[PDB]
Amino acid sequence: VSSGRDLNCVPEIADTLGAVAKQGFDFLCMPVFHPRFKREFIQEPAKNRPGPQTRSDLLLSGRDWNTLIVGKLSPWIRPDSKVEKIRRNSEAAMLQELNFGAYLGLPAFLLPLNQEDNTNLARVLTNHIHTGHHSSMFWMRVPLVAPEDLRDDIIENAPTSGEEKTWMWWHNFRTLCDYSKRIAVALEIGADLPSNHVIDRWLGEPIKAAILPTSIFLTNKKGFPVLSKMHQRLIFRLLKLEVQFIITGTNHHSEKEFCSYLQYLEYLSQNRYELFAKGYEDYLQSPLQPLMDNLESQTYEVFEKDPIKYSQYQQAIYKCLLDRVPEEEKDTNVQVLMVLGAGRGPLVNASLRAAKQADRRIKLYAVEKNPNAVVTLENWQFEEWGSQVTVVSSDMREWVAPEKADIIVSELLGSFADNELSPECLDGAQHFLKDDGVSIPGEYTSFLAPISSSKLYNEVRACREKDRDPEAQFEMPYVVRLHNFHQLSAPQPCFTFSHPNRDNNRYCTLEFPVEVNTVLHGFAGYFETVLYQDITLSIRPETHSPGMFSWFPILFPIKQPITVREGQTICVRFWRCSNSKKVWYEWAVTAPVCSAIHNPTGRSYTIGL
Amino acid sequence: VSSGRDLNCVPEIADTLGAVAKQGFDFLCMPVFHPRFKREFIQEPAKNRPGPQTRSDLLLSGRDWNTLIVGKLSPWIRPDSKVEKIRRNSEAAMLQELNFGAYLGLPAFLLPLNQEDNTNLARVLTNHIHTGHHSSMFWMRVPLVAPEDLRDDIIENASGEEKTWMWWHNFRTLCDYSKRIAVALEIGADLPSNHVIDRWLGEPIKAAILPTSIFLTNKKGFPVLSKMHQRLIFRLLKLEVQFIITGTNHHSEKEFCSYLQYLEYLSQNRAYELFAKGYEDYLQSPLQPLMDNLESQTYEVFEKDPIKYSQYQQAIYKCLLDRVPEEEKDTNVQVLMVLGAGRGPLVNASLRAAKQADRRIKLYAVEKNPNAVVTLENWQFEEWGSQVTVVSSDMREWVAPEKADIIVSELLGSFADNELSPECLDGAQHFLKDDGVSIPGEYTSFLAPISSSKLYNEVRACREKDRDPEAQFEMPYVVRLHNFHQLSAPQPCFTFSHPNRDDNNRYCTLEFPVEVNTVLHGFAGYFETVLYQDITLSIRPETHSPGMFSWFPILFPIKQPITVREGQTICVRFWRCSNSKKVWYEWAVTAPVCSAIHNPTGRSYTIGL
Amino acid sequence: APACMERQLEAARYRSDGALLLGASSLSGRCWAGSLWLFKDPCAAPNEGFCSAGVQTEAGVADLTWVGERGILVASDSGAVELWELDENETLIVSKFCKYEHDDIVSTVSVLSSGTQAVSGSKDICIKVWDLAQQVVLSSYRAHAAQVTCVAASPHKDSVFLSCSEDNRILLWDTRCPKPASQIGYLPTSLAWHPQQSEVFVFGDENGTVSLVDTLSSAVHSQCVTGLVFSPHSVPFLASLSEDCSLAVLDSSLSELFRSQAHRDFVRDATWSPLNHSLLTTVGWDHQVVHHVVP
Amino acid sequence: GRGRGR
Amino acid sequence: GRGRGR
Amino acid sequence: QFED
Ligand SMILES: Nc1ncnc2c1ncn2[C@@H]1O[C@H](CO)[C@@H](O)[C@H]1O
Ligand SMILES: Nc1ncnc2c1ncn2[C@@H]1O[C@H](CO)[C@@H](O)[C@H]1O
Repeated sequence: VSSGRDLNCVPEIADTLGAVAKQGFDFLCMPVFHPRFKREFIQEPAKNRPGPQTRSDLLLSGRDWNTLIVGKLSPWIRPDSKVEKIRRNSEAAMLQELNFGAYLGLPAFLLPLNQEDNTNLARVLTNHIHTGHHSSMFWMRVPLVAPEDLRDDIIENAPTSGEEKTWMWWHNFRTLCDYSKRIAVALEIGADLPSNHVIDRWLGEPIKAAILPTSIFLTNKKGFPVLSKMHQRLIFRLLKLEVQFIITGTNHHSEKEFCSYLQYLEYLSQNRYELFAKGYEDYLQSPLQPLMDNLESQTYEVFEKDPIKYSQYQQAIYKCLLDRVPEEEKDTNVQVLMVLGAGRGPLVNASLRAAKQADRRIKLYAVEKNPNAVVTLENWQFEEWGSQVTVVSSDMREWVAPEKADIIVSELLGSFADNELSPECLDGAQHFLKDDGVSIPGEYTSFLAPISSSKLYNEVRACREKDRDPEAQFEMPYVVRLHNFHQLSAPQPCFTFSHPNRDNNRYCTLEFPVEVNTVLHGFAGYFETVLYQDITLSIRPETHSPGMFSWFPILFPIKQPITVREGQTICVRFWRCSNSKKVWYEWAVTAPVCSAIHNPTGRSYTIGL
Repeated sequence: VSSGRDLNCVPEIADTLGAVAKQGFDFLCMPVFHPRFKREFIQEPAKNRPGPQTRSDLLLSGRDWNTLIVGKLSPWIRPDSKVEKIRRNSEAAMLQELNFGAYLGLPAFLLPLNQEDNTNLARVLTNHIHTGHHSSMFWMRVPLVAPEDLRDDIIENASGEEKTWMWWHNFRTLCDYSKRIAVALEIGADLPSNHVIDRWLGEPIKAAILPTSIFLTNKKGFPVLSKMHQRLIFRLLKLEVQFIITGTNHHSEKEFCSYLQYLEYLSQNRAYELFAKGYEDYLQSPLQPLMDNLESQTYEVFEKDPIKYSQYQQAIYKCLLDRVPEEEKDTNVQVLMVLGAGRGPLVNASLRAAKQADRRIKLYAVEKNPNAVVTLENWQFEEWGSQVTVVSSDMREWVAPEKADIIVSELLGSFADNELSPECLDGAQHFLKDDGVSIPGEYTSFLAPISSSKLYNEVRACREKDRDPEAQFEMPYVVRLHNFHQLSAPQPCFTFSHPNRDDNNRYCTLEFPVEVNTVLHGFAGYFETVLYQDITLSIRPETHSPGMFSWFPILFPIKQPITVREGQTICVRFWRCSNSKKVWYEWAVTAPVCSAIHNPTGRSYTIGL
Repeated sequence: APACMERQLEAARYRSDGALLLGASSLSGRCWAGSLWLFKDPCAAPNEGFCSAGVQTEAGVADLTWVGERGILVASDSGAVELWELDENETLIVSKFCKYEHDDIVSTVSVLSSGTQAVSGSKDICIKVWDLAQQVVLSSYRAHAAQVTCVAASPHKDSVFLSCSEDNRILLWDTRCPKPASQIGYLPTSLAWHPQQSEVFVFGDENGTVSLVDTLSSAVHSQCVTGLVFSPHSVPFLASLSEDCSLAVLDSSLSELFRSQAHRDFVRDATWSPLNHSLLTTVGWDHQVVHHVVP
Repeated sequence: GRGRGR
Repeated sequence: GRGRGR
Repeated sequence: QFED
């Protein structure tokens, strides 16, 4: 928990930071100008008001301003007023306050999204962002529930898009500002929470802070501030995203102090694969291409630091060896195992100790095309394996085998199960398989699910490079640990390959019933694989193999987000296309609105054969 | 001192790395393949030599490989051999060794430049760099003196100093000035002249190779170095290179820790350098205070220079003494106008000067920055009082209530007029009395031709998308140039004197007599300024004000480097151009060969009026 | 005596007894060490069980010679010139000196005619003359411009020797001269003095051509000539080794008489038998010690 | 890189 | 940013 | 202190 205090009254700034820092807060949301000091910019005599317009910058150090202060826009500044004088004064004053915050070098600046029309506010912010050089972030302070729905029913003649109102405020604002990286959410959490699907759309948004009023805190038997079960659930979900918490309001438990409001959150944090994926969340990577590019030693180390996958291959080889040599033929039947793409040698060791624990005899081949991994394989053979394992430095497709294989074992599976040309590699590695031979993995399927993520969309845009098509980045899959995203529907299977196959071009149409309002930003690709009969490896998030972190999901972006409504199904079509030299994917959304076909002819992403 | 050990015999790799670390070396240069294990790639039966080709990856940890080992190419690999079979085998083996080093993730790799023709080596290196993804650096091992000039005169029947630099220059030009190709310099017994050492110091030298044979022996027996060698070690220690010790221990009575201990001893015996540290060869963009409002941190960086403001205070002191005699001391009030008052260090300098001069002044602090006006007006409310009048206006458009005896400004840049001091002080001289003084009284800019291959690579690396692909060569860069070579003495370009009582457009032709063969890479610009009579501020590298780090030099690049030889004269033309809206510079080299005119019409760089 | 010797057998020498000396080094795998092996039954080589003597060296074995009958002078990859000595029972190989005085891999060693002085060429471009009795370098010479490929001591004059290098020089050295070297005007790769003619030597270059020089040419091989050995006959035959894995025995006019392709890797050292003067033992990097009967 | 990504 | 540069 |  990193927390701040939102004060709207700072008599002296140094004393106020002292009192805020004693209580344990890490920053301070404060007004840079006086919140009641309304200023005139067009009309005399109040336009020519003398003296300083605010307090000096010399009251805190530069590091204090750049680390400790989050500035607030003054409440009277309504750039979307219906009075033109008020509107122009508010444009001028908001520019003045934004420029002063840029001058102070504040890290963040709070602006309120408290009404439906915020277009002039969006324009003044867009023009500030594009003028000069400054690096302050902009936290739109948007409520979870609109303020005219949190009102009491105490008006006799005015009795009280209901839960999806303020999200559309935020969506309109961020769309006008063109999905800026420097505009994020500061979310206000009232006493009434919306449904679970509304809270999920918010959790796929750039939430950098969460405002918690002291009024939503209940009271325990000893008098301390606590939270309801739904509020605690929301705090836990927001603690997953590593947002910061802003305490607003006054002390509604006057016997204790704001240390109590802060200590409840500091307590509730400590009462909260995930360790491996720290620092890789929402960090896009290029999918590996082991067939075209020679992997580094460290890539293989990350491959081999996963024991669950290699235990699963060893168990599958164990079971296949049992179901191929009866125990009466145990001591005289030698099984030809061929490890295809042997790597630095973890599948060969798995085969060896699998035949050891199965009490069967195997003659093993380690085919590898990487000459530098062949160096390691040959050192392994010289020092450990000996004559049991024959190391071949060839490509399994044009290798000429001295004999046929009972079992072929490979790990040519990517995050989408076929984006590393496992079908093409096991097609050429099939003529040296016996007519009753087994392949491990014998089956693999890929799954797709539609997602929403503003952060992933901005990362994909930030992947734009020169000397390239300006939208090529949207036609590439990305291996990414999906963190700040919202999944719109359950995954459905896309492509299936089975080995041995006694055409790898594929076409799939998938309709996803989207039971909620959303905005589509891309598709997430997972996979399942059947190595042997009951032995499976899955990164699919409902049947995920526990602790098995060899694969992150794939993300296929779309060039333009597609707004989806309640009950509107999403139709996506994928193609697995190929020629003699290249293999690629193409995808297109065809419902509720069509998109372009992404990656035609593999112009942005091919897997090289 | 970070230092390494260069071994060509590593029997066991872990034991040798341990012993090397015991002696105190930070890295170890070693052959990844056996140096004598020549390999055949074309002819059978030796093409099909069995077994591992080299050592296993697994003999050291990953972090050991990426941080501790600098690879070496095998000595038999001659890609530029005159025998076609030898050079094809050497191309294939060089590719194999480079790919194994990329696979091992080595931080660096030593390749030898020991002959004049190295074109096929350059092609194989350039093809490795553009194939795959890998981040190893390539240290080209080149001597100070060619080995055919170091040989003894003991053969009965059998360009001098600039030979191996031309080897390196041809190599790096063929490889297109890659960021990944640097120099490892061999310092032999015989040492070249001072100007050969200056081009070498201008190069990307990442390591220096000191054989143990060049070490002298003292009366206690330990290794030492000559005075010329000690001077070279000091000049290289300025660059923070790593020293590689090669050869065997010629002082067998002592350990091999002694050669390292002497370098540590020289290391421990070698304000502006402390400020500029971490900014060496880092290209900023020059500030534009007139067109951009600055930040609190920028002004704070300005005000951490006590020398410049002490100089302004001394100039105002002397001017106040001159303009008011002692008998007219208490009745004559001198109107000073501080133009561009900032956050107020010039106003404080003027007040302290008028106290020290013991004269009475009425001061005006003009500042167009609305955010620094806040600081100025808090200063005025608290400290200054009614003596200082803060004006929130441009000095050009501000209507004064009286004339000024002195106008004081700090509007100077690294090139003395790139921040529009002439145009600002031109519009600010109509409210100056006919005997009024301007501080600074006049300022001149000085230019010198420089060679710096790292700076040329930095300017190339500044290629930004969505603009002209070569518009980074038409911008001045504020740069603390460190790794450069100044080809000739600075000469004055443009002079501006204030007040101008008689056009700020200027044209200069500068002829620089070079006495050395070099390769011109740009022009470094300095300035001098006379504030008042004998009070000057200078950033010229000879007349530099001591400990005054307000201004770094400015750098004008040229698009393609211009090779120069001895006795030639570099003739360059500089224009200061302007219109009603903008001011810019244009430059072109006219001798020895012409370059294009850089920045025509300010297409890549203007200063906004 | 190590349990196993390394794959890359580098040198083989027949002493006047008829015993064979093998020098091997592992040029691949985990440890790049070397080993020496005395086989007094030469037909049992390279089986490590049937060896008279053996020893493990600290680094590789680039070259070796006999210093008389019980001396083994080794060029090591560590810059060392080292002297191993057999014991009285010829059962152990024992080191006398190991001097690390070259700055890089000592690539060749030859013993001068007196038998008390040696020469050593290295990859550091320096050629050293050693006094084997006092275990010192008499004289270092930096006269080449590139690494020294071969040095060949004269069988007749003790001071005179030859050297070739990668700077395409063949220097002839008289150690007693004030300027000792003089140039004998493709890179030379190997040298051999004629056993009888005092002013005649053959040299092989990197293109496979063996030439005869008076202080003649023949495209014997396809790749570089690694070594050139002369037979002990009254009219010597010349054994030519090469990196094309081939052995060729030539007559006095460089006309080819014998050719062996028994090796599956580089052929490193040949040596004629002192007992059976038609026997020629060649070693290679394929761990193969092949004995040939030359017509 | 982790997760079969560079 | 130091030396009159951003 | 921290109990609902
Ligand atoms: N066609 C192929 N033949 C052999 N090894 C392969 C082939 N394709 C991929 N590999 C290897 O498979 C592993 C992961 O796909 C890596 O070791 C890679 O080098
Ligand atoms: N025309 C101008 N009027 C007033 N202040 C200026 C003007 N141009 C530059 N300055 C100020 O001068 C200082 C140094 O250039 C900065 O405070 C900058 O804002």
